[PDB]
Amino acid sequence: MKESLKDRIRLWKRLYVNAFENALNAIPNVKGVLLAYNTNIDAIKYLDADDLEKRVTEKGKEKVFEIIENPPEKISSIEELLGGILRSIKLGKAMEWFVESEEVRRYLREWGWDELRIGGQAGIMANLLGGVYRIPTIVHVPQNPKLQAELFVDGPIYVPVFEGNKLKLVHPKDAIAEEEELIHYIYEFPRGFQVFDVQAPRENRFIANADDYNARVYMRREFREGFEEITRNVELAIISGLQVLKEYYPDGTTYKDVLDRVESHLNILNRYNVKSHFEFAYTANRRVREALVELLPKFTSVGLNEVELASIMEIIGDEELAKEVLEGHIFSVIDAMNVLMDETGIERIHFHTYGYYLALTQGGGRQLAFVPTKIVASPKSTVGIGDTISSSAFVSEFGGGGGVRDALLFASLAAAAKAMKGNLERIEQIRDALSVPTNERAIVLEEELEKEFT
Repeated sequence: MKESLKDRIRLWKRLYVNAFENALNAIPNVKGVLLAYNTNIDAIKYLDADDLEKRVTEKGKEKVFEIIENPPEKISSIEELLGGILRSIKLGKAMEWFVESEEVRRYLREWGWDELRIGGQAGIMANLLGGVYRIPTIVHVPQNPKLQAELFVDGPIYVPVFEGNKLKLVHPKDAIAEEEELIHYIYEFPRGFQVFDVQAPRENRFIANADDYNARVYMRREFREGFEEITRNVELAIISGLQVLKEYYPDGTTYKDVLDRVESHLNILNRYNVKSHFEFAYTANRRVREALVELLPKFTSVGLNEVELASIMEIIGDEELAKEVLEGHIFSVIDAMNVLMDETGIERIHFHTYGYYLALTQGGGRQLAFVPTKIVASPKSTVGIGDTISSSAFVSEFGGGGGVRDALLFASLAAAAKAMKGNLERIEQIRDALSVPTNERAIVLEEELEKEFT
């Protein structure tokens, strides 16, 4: 190893330790955070071969196998549910099909699950920001039956309820309503899982989505009528869930009907000087994707990864730039971030990928912050990591936590800790991530930025 790398390694150890201290001191000063819009139930089943074979045989094995070769890419029957699962196994391929049949939803609920956890970006960040970081959190829960409300951990997590004409903030378990279970059924299998003659070449999962409400970004009454009072209780907002929007729905409504309501919410946030952060998850519909870019001027900040930034370059950049961004080639990523800032005038863009983060901020002219991250070799869990990174940097920076780079370092530690441990319970546990080595390939990469950027 070059001695200059030994020196940089020692400098990054001290920056990481100080950034963790700064985050612990600044996070308690965050008055509150608003999380919207997507919360659901994730039901995990670890597939059993004998069970799955019996269920295929009950319904007609030949009908099921016809579906494997001729997939409907939607679920209207139990045979289509079973055929989709077996196709996911055969291809070792992540798949999600929507369940458009109430009879199949009854079959899914009866079949059950091994593990239940909160789903949706708003919901999982409620458990992290409120449960682990102890930031007072108000979360949008489109449908809050008992099965949904029990999945929130203990802590300062609140939902709004109307007491006649007055808005109260209560724990979700104290606001159970006569509402739909919004369940995403997740069928997991390992490499080598075999039913009949079908064998998985890698681990993967098939998702049966039984959730009509987050599919169209349903907003409950308390958020449509109490939004201004809710806004008075927070300092920050993180907005997610709009990636699902379609241009047209069968009832004749459009994506713009939803985005008009989001824009009204952003106008209220900005009137109260709430700092807002948009999670620009992959939006398959190109027209909605363009509309979301046109909405970014009303946000303080946006977060995205290499897939998400490449996707946006397909509509405001060029195909060659998207291809380079997808591989995380840093000088193309930087160009793409400046293209997005030029297009929108947004104050802040947080890019995260394997090995490093960037933050581009508009201040005394544009500043670029870079950190090498901490990679966990074999993570105990991979779910919610991107949202943890984006939300953790945003709340510690705008919470007063040592500046832009320090907030990125804290997000790197939170991501490593969640990966090491599977599930976080207390913010003190993130200290254990300091022992994860800093990515030395990314440490050395910063030398290329310094030569380029005097």
